[PDB]
Formats: sequence, structure tokens, C-alpha cells
Amino acid sequence: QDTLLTLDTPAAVIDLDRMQRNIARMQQRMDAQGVRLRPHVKTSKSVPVAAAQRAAGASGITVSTLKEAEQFFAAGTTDILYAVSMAPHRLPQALQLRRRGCDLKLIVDSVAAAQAIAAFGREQGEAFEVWIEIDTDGHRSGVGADDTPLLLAIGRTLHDGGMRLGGVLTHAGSSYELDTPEALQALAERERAGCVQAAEALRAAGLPCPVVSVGSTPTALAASRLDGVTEVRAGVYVFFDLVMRNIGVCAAEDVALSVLATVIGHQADKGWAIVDAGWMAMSRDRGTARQKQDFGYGQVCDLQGRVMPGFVLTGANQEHGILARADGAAEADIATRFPLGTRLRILPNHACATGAQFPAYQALAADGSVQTWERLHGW
Amino acid sequence: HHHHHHAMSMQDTLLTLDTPAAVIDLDRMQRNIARMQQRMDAQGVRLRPHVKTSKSVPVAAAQRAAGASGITVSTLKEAEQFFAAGTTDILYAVSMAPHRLPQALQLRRRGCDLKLIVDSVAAAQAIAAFGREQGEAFEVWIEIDTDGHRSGVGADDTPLLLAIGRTLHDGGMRLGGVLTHAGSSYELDTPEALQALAERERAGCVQAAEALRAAGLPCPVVSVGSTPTALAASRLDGVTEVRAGVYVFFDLVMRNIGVCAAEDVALSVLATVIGHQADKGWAIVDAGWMAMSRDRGTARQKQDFGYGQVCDLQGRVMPGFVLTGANQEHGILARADGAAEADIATRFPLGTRLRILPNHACATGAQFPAYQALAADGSVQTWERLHGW
Ligand SMILES: Cc1ncc(COP(=O)(O)O)c(CN[C@@H](C(=O)O)[C@@H](C)O)c1O
Ligand SMILES: Cc1ncc(COP(=O)(O)O)c(CN[C@@H](C(=O)O)[C@@H](C)O)c1O
Ligand SMILES: [Mg+2]
Ligand SMILES: [Mg+2]
Ligand SMILES: [Mg+2]
Repeated sequence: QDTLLTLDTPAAVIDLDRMQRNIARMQQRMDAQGVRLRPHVKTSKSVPVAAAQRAAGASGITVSTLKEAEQFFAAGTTDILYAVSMAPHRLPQALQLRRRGCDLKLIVDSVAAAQAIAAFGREQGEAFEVWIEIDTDGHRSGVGADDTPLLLAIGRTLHDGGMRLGGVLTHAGSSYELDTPEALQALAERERAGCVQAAEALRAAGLPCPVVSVGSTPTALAASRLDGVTEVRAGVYVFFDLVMRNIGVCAAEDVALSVLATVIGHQADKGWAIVDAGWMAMSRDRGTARQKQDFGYGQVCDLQGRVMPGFVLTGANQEHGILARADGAAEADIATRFPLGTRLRILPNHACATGAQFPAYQALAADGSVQTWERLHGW
Repeated sequence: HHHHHHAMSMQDTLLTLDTPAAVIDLDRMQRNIARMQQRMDAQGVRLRPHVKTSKSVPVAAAQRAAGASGITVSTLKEAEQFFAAGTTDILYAVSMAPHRLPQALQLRRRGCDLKLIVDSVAAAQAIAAFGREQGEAFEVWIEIDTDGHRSGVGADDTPLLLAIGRTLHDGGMRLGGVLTHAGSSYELDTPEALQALAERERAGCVQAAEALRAAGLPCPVVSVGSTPTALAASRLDGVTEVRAGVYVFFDLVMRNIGVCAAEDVALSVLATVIGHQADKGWAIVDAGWMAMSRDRGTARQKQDFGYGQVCDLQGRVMPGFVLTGANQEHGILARADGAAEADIATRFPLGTRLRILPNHACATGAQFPAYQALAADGSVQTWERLHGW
């Protein structure tokens, strides 16, 4: 019988009741907007996490690598969008997945990448499904939402080239820089409007564009309306994290992934407890540093998961985390409060970064038992 | 020659690997291994490399073949993997947690000469009571704080050293030594300050061992080291071994501390260009922070390299171009000086392969299930490494 007292530390624990509440909150919001949810599994890369998202009503998945496409397809999921601008050298891998039965969709934002796909498809007998990525907020990839000549030149390359022009997609990743409901709502409207504008421009040119796909977790939870959109992609919401708490779309109490750690020593004069969760456990992500409340390398909670405001990991080496007062003072008699061997749970800055440090999650049930749920590492 | 012809057909190079990949330039790696071992031989001290930078059996095998004595590990899973691969002299250099004692016992009962460390009377009492119960005289070293980096017993705290050392010795354990790590060396960037810190690290660790021996307690090993202080110490009188790990590859944090050049950096991430934002001067590559890690140790140093220094496919630095930003699977390649490069698409065409030098080799390596060990003939081989605990 494995439980939080028996596991070695550090371990990545998913509180299944918290995870199920986050899954239902997002699916209920997408149902209220009349759109499909295509979760981004790059947050967990774990078959049972994605199975719970499917069981609640999700439609297909988004993946960040073809390794995730291979994993999820070998587990029976066939409706897979690889939402990273396609590199031509990966075309043989993509072809072999489609010929095996995976309905794998690729994305592009240039004439040259569309040309490479379409020439390879014609040669190989494969009508690849490709969507066009639209830049709606200046974050990263994509055809500018008002760069119509580029949008139509790519769309005609794919459609006249014998490929299946399946849709447009955008990701308003600048939402991570926001922290008010008004700014998130307005960005969610800019994301929706730009993605719909590109679809209408394709359709107006006589090109197919059946899918309009938007999303980030903060804009998926903030959008007031989603007219014109067929699906939303969101991923970090399945666990949440402290970055999301500071953006304002969840509370710390909603964060379903924590790192179980043991106190292995102290520095009494500085008021430090040293734990065995360093940055190799937490990752080096320090997304909260650029936000209105800095949580260091994570927020401390007790073994029951009660948040302990005011204690955070103020520093981290590879295998040692430094727990101390966030107010800078040296806690008096820190060893008397957290004796050697005490177990604590640390909430992460960024769930996608912390999860990737572990070979598996420990999925925590209501009775206190855990089941190990493997996840993917690498490419 | 059936095996030959098939092996040739299957052989990878930097053109045929999928990206991103973590590439070890084996010539650079061997130059780093010989440099550290020669330095320690010249100092008359053993080198006990810290394998937590690579966690890879062939990398440790190269360090052992060059003359290393034992290893340091950061987790008991590293002690399990390297003992199964034939390494018997292993120091687990993280404050021992009582609940890990059954795994440390099982490793010693299989034949691993595993050493543990402590820095408190309670951890010493837990080891000694488990060892008496189980009939095992564990070997334990006392960790010393010589530069305020983390924690450890103060080198001048005779009453706490004696109490921890008597708890282990009177308890029937083998008090085997003292160790320190002057991790504050990562904040320095001059040879004068590094040499001084390495002397403070030596002096304080020997001071602790001299105090234990003055009370009649054994303390035969005195172990010091970080890569920067190993390379800078003038003298090592009284020290029996040095531990250093990131030197096997180096990285840009080390280049900035000034103990290596960018051309000594033996680990790089092979990446492909997958797109552009022409008006911002950006090339997008498939090495984001999941490949590089989120480490940004160069941001507070003399030269900020973002998420890494861009090199061409031949490994040569392309000055002025860095990964200025990174999302999980996408890295943003742009000018470090903040200008928008003109014709970025012509400077970096779609499908171009590049190599990115890491901020911190320990952090970048852990993002990969294996390295691709690049030989002089351009051939790679997959060298697995450990992930997790
Ligand atoms: C293309 C694409 N679609 C959906 C998501 C999921 O966003 P959430 O994690 O906010 O739900 C992402 C996430 N991208 C991360 C990243 O590191 O790439 C970031 C840009 O916001 C995505 O890229
Ligand atoms: C206990 C111990 N010994 C040796 C080293 C190796 O130092 P280099 O990597 O500089 O050769 C370390 C390294 N510790 C890292 C860390 O992330 O823990 C840091 C404090 O320098 C060490 O801890
Ligand atoms: Mg994320
Ligand atoms: Mg390191
Ligand atoms: Mg284990």
C-alpha cells in the first residue's frame, strides 16, 4: 500500500480530486461557449491524465513533439494535432504515423514549409492535413492576422498542391504577461477575432478552412464569447500552478501538482530548512519572479496539502532546496518547527516545467493511496 | 561483412539525427577530463568526479580511465546505476535522510563501498541507531560549511563537530572524513577572488578535520571542491581528494567565471530552424526550454547569453546571436544586442541546423534521455543517462 508517507522523495504528486475539478471547470466552460476542447497534453505527457480529459468530454489532443504523437497513438488516440511549425526533416516520421492510422495534423506559417509538405505528400501519395498558424498577439510563430497575401499564398500552396487545408490556429501566449480579468478578456477577444479573420479571408478566396482553433489556459478561462471558433486548446489548467494563480485564473488551493519533499537538514542562523527538492525536482522555472508575488522555487504546503503562506523555497541547488520565510527574516528555531525527516509538498511555478523533471507522477486517491502514472521524457 | 555493412547503413551523424539532441564533442570532453586530472595529479590529490553533471556510464568510464578515484553522486539512484556498472567507491554527497537508510544498507550489503554525509547530531544518531540494529558500521563524513553557500557544520564549530563525530564513533560507525563544497565560487569572475576562495575552502575543511583529530576522533579523508576552486587552488595541503563535476563538459556559466573558454564547452544542443519573424529579426528553432532547461545562470554575469550561445553546425560560435527567449518547444534566436537582424531568413534558412551552448551543463543534460557522443569522424553514438530518483 503506497502512500505519501512511504514514497521516496522527491516525488511529483497529482491530487486526483483537484485534477478532476480542474478538468470539469474547463470542459464546462468550453461547453458553455459551444466549442470543442482539444487539450494540450504537453503539460502531463501521461496517458491516464489525457484519458481523464477525454472522459470529461475532450475532442482529440494537441501535442508538442512527434514523440508525444507516437505515445498517444500507441495508446489508442488518433485525433492528434502537432502544434509546432513543421520541420521538413520530420516528414518521414509524420508520414509513417498517418500511414499507421493516426489522423495527425501538422501546422505551418510559411510558403517554404507548405511547399516542402505538399511536394513530399504528392510524391508519397499522402494528402497531409495542415493548418495555418496565425500570429494574433506578437508572442511567437505565425502569419500576421492582417497579412492576407502571405495567408493566401500558403493556403493556395497547400490546397492547389493536393494537401488538406484543414483550418487555422492561434495561441495568444502573451496572456502569461497579464494579471487582470479586463486585460485577459480583451486579449481573448483579439485572439478570437484574428483567428476568425484569417479563416474568413481563406473562405473569401474559395479555400477550405473548417477548423478555427484558439487558446491558452488564461484566454480559454477569460473569453466572454467565442463566435466563429470551433475548438480551444488549453493544457496547463489540468494541474494549474503559481504562474496561473498570479495571472488570476486560479487560486493556490486549485493547484493539483505538488512536489513531495523531505527536510534533510537546517541552517539555524539563517532560518533555513533544507529539503531534497532542488531545481532538479522543481525545474529552474522562475516564472513568478516577473509577477506580482514571487514564490521562489515554490510555495510550501504541509503533508496534507494545506498551503503555508509565508514559507517558500527561496533558493535551490540541483538536489537541495532552501525553505525559508518569504518575508526575509530568519525563522527562529526552524529545526523545532520542521524536524529532520518532515515531509512537505511544494507547489510549482510552472506545472509543465516541474512535471518534465519526473519519470512519473504519483496519482493520489481519496483514501491516501497512490498509483504511479508514467509520463514521457525526450524526443 | 554482414555486421559492418548493416552498422554503416544505420550510423547517425549531425545531419541525420532528429533535433533537438544533446551532443558531446568527445575531443573537447577528453581535453577537459585530462586537464582536471593533470591538475589534481600535480596537486598530489585524488580526483573524485561528481557524476551528477552527466549521469552517464561511458562519461564516468572516461573519467575513471584518466585516473579518477571513485565518484560522487547526488542521489541513491546514481549510486545504484554506477554500482551496477562496476563502480564500488561512491560518495552520496547530500545530507542523509533517515528514510533512505534501508536503500543505503542494501547497496553496502551488495558490495558497494557507499559513504554517506551528515551535518547534525540527529542525522548522526539516526544512522548509528540503524547501523547498530542492522549490524552495519556505515561510513559517514561530516559536511562543513566553509563559505556560507548552503549549510554544513561551521568549520570553527568545535562543539558541534565533536558532538556529531562522537555520536558516529561511539555509536560504532566509521567516521571517515570531512567534506566541503565552496559553491559561492559561482558568484566570482576573477582569478584573484577564485584563488582566495579555494584557499578558504581548503583551510576551513582542514581546520574541521584537525579539530576532530585533536579530540582523538578519526578523520582520514579531507574532501573539497567545486570546478572553479579545483582549477584555481594554489595549494592543497591537508586535502586528500577534490570533487568536481561540471568541468567534464563546461558551460557558459563557467566561461563567465573565467575557468574556461566557450571553445572548451563540450556539450551543445543540436537544433533546427523551423520558422522566422522577419520584421523582428527572429529565427525560431526547435530547441526551447524543454531542450535547454530554464537555467539562466548567465543573466547576472558579465555577459548574458539568454537561453544559449548560437554556433554553426561545425560547433563554431556565431558571435552576437543567442536564444533570446524560449517557450517549451520553440526557441527564439535573435541578436544579443537587441537589434533586428535584416534578412534573418537568409542568415538562418528554414531547415538550417545549429548548435546551442548551454548556460549550465548539469541542467541542460538532464533534459535528455541520452547524449549523442560525437567522434572525430562525424559519427555519433547514443550514450544513455539517468533521469529521476
Ligand atoms: C500552440 C499552443 N497551444 C496551446 C497551448 C496551451 O496553453 P496553456 O498551457 O496556457 O493551456 C500552448 C502553450 N504554449 C506555452 C509554451 O511553452 O509553448 C506558452 C507559449 O504559453 C501552445 O504553444
Ligand atoms: C557536494 C558537491 N560536491 C561537488 C560538486 C561539483 O561542483 P562543480 O559542478 O562546480 O564541479 C557539487 C556541485 N553543487 C552544485 C549544485 O547544484 O548542487 C552547486 C552548489 O555548485 C556539490 O554539491
Ligand atoms: Mg506551460
Ligand atoms: Mg552544476
Ligand atoms: Mg525509487
